[PDB]
Amino acid sequence: KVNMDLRANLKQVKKEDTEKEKDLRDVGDWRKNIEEKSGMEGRKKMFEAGES
Repeated sequence: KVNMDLRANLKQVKKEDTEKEKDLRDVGDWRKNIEEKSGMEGRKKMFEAGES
């Protein structure tokens, strides 16, 4: 099923951060990770009140 092999090959984790993420069809776990990480983690890192 090369067709798919190619599809998945490309069609995958696609995000540019900054409130712009694209979860492929796989999502499931891939997403769960990013899905969660992204956003929340973005705010944390964006915050981290405290230098060095």
